[PDB]
Amino acid sequence: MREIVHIQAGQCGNQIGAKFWEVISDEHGIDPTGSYHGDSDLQLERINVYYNEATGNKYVPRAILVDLEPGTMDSVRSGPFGQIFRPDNFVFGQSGAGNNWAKGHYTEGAELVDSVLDVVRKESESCDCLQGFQLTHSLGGGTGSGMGTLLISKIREEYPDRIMNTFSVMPSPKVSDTVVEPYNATLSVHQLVENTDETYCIDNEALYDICFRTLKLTTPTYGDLNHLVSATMSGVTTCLRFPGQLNADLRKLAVNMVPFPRLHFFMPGFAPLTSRLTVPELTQQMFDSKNMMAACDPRHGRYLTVAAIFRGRMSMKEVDEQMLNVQNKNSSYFVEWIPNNVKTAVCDIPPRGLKMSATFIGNSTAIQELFKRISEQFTAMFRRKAFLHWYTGEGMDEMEFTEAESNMNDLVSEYQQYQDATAD
Amino acid sequence: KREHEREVIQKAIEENNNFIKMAKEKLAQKMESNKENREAHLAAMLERLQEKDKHAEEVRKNKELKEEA
Amino acid sequence: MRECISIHVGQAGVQIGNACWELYCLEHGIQPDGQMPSDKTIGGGDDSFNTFFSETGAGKHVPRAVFVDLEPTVIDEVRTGTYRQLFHPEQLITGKEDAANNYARGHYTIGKEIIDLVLDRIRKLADQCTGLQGFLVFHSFGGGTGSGFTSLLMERLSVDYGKKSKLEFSIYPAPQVSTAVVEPYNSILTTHTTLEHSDCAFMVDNEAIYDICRRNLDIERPTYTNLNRLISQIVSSITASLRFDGALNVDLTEFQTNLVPYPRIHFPLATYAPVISAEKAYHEQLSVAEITNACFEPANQMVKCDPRHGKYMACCLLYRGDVVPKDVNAAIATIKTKRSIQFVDWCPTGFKVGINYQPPTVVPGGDLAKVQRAVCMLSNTTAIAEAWARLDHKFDLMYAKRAFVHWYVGEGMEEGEFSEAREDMAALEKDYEEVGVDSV
Ligand SMILES: COc1cc2cc(c1Cl)N(C)C(=O)C[C@@H](OC(=O)[C@H](C)N(C)C(=O)CCSSC)[C@@]1(C)O[C@@H]1[C@H](C)[C@@H]1C[C@@](O)(NC(=O)O1)[C@H](OC)/C=C/C=C(\C)C2
Ligand SMILES: Nc1nc2c(ncn2[C@@H]2O[C@H](COP(=O)(O)OP(=O)(O)OP(=O)(O)O)[C@@H](O)[C@H]2O)c(=O)[nH]1
Ligand SMILES: Nc1nc2c(ncn2[C@@H]2O[C@H](COP(=O)(O)OP(=O)(O)OP(=O)(O)O)[C@@H](O)[C@H]2O)c(=O)[nH]1
Ligand SMILES: [Ca+2]
Ligand SMILES: [Mg+2]
Ligand SMILES: [Mg+2]
Repeated sequence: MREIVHIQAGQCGNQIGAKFWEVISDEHGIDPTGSYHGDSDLQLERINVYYNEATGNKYVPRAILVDLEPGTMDSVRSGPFGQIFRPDNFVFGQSGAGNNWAKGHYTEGAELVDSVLDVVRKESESCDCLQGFQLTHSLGGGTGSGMGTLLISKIREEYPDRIMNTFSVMPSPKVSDTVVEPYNATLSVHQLVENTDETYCIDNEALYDICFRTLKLTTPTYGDLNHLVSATMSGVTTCLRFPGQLNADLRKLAVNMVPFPRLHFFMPGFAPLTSRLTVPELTQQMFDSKNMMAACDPRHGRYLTVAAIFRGRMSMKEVDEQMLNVQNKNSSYFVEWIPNNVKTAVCDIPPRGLKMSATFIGNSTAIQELFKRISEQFTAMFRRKAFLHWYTGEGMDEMEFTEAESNMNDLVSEYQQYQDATAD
Repeated sequence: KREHEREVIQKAIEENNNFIKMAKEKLAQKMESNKENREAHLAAMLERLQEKDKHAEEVRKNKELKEEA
Repeated sequence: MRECISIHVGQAGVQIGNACWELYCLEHGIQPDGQMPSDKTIGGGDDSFNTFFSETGAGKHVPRAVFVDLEPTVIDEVRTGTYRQLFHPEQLITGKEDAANNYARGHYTIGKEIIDLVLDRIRKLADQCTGLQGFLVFHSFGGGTGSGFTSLLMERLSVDYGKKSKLEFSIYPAPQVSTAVVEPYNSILTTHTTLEHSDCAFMVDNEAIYDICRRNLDIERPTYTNLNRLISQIVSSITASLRFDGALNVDLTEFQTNLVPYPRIHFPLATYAPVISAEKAYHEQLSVAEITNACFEPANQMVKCDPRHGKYMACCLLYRGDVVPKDVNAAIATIKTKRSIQFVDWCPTGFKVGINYQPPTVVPGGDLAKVQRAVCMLSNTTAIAEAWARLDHKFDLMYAKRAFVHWYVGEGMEEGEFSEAREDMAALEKDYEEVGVDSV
């Protein structure tokens, strides 16, 4: 009844977006043709959150695929579940963005944005009660970073009373050698802090470090990183997709997770992280720095709010005891002026391949470590005005780079403020 | 005594009615203040979004001005 | 005559309504299709159970109740559930978008869109009444609908029904089963707004019910189902004087006279016994003396607080089942001797007593043992103010930093409403101190 509209923009956005749909389709018992062959009615209880129902009991993802490059469309379309998507929901240009945020936001993407919006409107018009939108994209590119933030602003114009959620992929020199990624990222964050209600920070730096150090993969591929992302995205949307009490919709999540409107950048976490458990162990790991999908140490800041999601058949008594154990033993890392800020949900349905897992969503002031890293890479190039001509060539001004830098620095300060805050 | 008896019951009526009245007024005032505040919050949000559109037009205008030169 | 309309608001209100009405039906011998073989007067009557049940010509006994929630999933389960036949569809009212644990959305944004419809349906029930006594409102403090819509409804009911009696059953939040960080906000806001529109309010601390289920019923991790089945027994004990009648029966309104010394001091503490499992109750006769003693053990209270550290303004005992006045008087005499029950100096110390001969009932599959005799104590103690103090403390910690306040402002509310509500609460805590002070 409460429908979410999915949007995936750019190469990264579509890649992780596709994997996301593959994973939950399996969980809900949907096949690539859109037919249901499942074993539990819990799968279809809240299927209308992500799936439209068509003739012949076919389930179609309420998904919109976007890119200024037509290559992405074919790859998805000829993918495993490529035939599940709605053909008319494919929207694409030809010229590409070429890692230029200005092209995606003001020039090339601005030409294409209207045709995307038309598809959004058609999906939303058919919603019994649209709760909001979720976007998958990267902040390092130009389409996902530039056109994605544009789409957000335009969608917010027509649905200002709906929740805007984003799965933003952060750039890292360890995965990508494109040097202007700190420019594109900072310019994107400048938009996200103003026009999104809740942003999951997917850090490629953290995805790489996990694959290399923990999973012990010498040369991690984009497919190795996305395996983590899909497992995370499946976890943080568990409460939305299955019958439950806690954070069952996007707005209730936002109310529990966002104490101040700007501070809505979450640090997701997952457990177990494994490639070729007890409830206490699950709980330990999900709060471990080695299990965070953002390159931040939570012990270098304080938790404003936390949403924990346990999946699988287990003892809820044990979960309740352990979650209390963590908060008491690590009370210094939870702000005291927000009582009972850690909420816990338990879903009986485990993800594919696992007996039981744990998904963590934290609003930590330690997220500033992530923004500080980008700011350091950004300023190193901006102080010398490097590669700026490609952006100003599209009509941008230098002052817009200044403002984005400043606003991002402000966000950091604000996280530090509430980190240093006390009750007395 | 009879006059006092009348004065008591009509005082009870008067107080019950004044309660109903003030409750009705308090509520209508609250629902009106809330309506104006929420609309103003939304109006300001769009006002900021519409200045982003204006800014975007200046960017595309500035590009066109840089091109031929 | 003396009809009583029940209004169940939000998830907690509705699901507790399910428990209560299921229990009422079993107590009166009413089937899920509304039929009642023992009732020989078809189409109507003026028996005691008719205060809670109306009657159709077809012999159907219909709850004088309305169910309201701003989203449909919780009430849909009533519509398709075991007792779907029991209610007329127009008694079950639903929206599409809930209040998202926000008082503002419940009272204003979303609530305003359905309030008129609800009042119309309530009016339809009122028109069936020959002598309407008042309303019983079931709701949570923490939910957006339970807090916001309830306050809106209570305000509106005072307008449309003047000073007709309005009683509350309010679910006070507990972290073990809470679903929102801002429940302290929703709690203080709804308590402030409803205070002058409510005549009497029975608070149910979920943590108290949670503990009782864990300790006395050996339930490892209680569910809402566990909590609700215990709450319904307490609600049943309180309404039993309205639904049944006997020589020794004392109407709830008489207790209310003793329980409310000032309009704002209208929050009675409830204590119920015996809460005991079937395993433990086997070959265990719980006497009138034993269950009455249990009423003064704080572990059995509906609200976590310490009456030993406060003063009493009233003490009511609502017995049901195999209980005679002789045993009761003996048990009280023992208690007055053994326990130090300290009253304020401006109230008499005598306990008011009521007895319904109909014994307690239990629902199948429940954990409560079916006992021959039960009791519910309704006391007015200054100790109840502890529950305000805990909530008010949590409110202050967040509001000092204005945490989450933007969610309320964005829906049209002002910070003035927060400070105004908190001040009323501060005045209320102070009122409870003042009544406890000895006279000059
Ligand atoms: C030593 O100087 C350099 C020279 C060149 C690239 C770089 C450096 Cl440092 N690198 C590593 C950068 O990250 C800057 C730019 O990156 C890329 O365009 C990506 C990474 N790419 C596909 C290649 O570099 C090809 C391999 S050359 S190895 C040195 C980039 C993104 O910053 C520019 C702007 C923002 C882009 C360039 C372009 O892609 N399109 C556009 O409009 O803006 C444009 O038109 C399609 C193409 C750009 C290609 C060049 C300018 C080559
Ligand atoms: N984790 C993950 N990151 C990816 C993937 N594909 C691309 N990225 C990252 O995304 C960032 C931006 O690149 P893209 O998303 O491909 O750029 P785009 O959104 O398609 O925009 P344009 O290429 O300019 O049209 C880079 O830093 C990549 O590291 C992916 O499959 N998984
Ligand atoms: N005792 C008891 N408490 C409940 C029950 N359901 C919810 N609660 C409590 O109610 C509070 C949340 O309010 P809800 O009733 O769930 O929310 P609501 O009234 O539907 O309002 P919305 O925000 O619009 O959903 C929490 O503190 C819960 O612990 C129940 O069935 N029994
Ligand atoms: Ca009859
Ligand atoms: Mg691309
Ligand atoms: Mg609800």
